[PDB]
Order: sequence, then C-alpha cells, then structure tokens
Amino acid sequence: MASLIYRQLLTNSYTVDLSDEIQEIGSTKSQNVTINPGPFAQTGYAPVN
Amino acid sequence: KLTRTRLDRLYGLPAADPNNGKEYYEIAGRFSLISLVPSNDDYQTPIA
Repeated sequence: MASLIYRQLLTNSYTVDLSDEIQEIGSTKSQNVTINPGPFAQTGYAPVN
Repeated sequence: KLTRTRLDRLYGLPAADPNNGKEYYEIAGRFSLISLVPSNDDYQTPIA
C-alpha cells in the first residue's frame, strides 16, 4: 500500500553505506594533519661584540 | 748552549728536529660546547 511503500522506503537503509563507501573509495586523496607546539621562549644572542 | 757557534743558551724550539725519535704529542681536555640545533622538534609527525 502507499503507506506500506513509504515504510518500505524507510526500511532499505542498508544501501546508503554501500553507496557512500563507493563514493569514498573512488573519491580524492586522504590526508593526515600533524601536531604543533604552544608558547615559546623568546631567546637570542646577548654577548656579541 | 750551542756548540762551535757564537749564539748561546737557546730559549725555545729551533727548526731542526722535535721528532727526537718519539711518536707523537698528547694533550688531554674536555669541551664545553653550547650551540643551536634544529633536530629535536618531535611534533610535526603524521597522525597515529
């Protein structure tokens, strides 16, 4: 029935995962960002003459 | 004192020979070195 067809449309969700992993595997590159420090020391070279 | 010459009482090394039939000269010591190094930045690495 139309309402039953609507519930059927709700049921078959086990294909969206297949679809988007298909999208991902044929998609562009992956990447891995790296780590960075915080504050610093503000040093120099005093005894120069 | 040199011999058969007029100069006497040498104070220092002439240019004749310090080899003296020996092998080397040995000096001992220890450095105390402070300098700048870039090779200890242990954060810029990929995840996991």
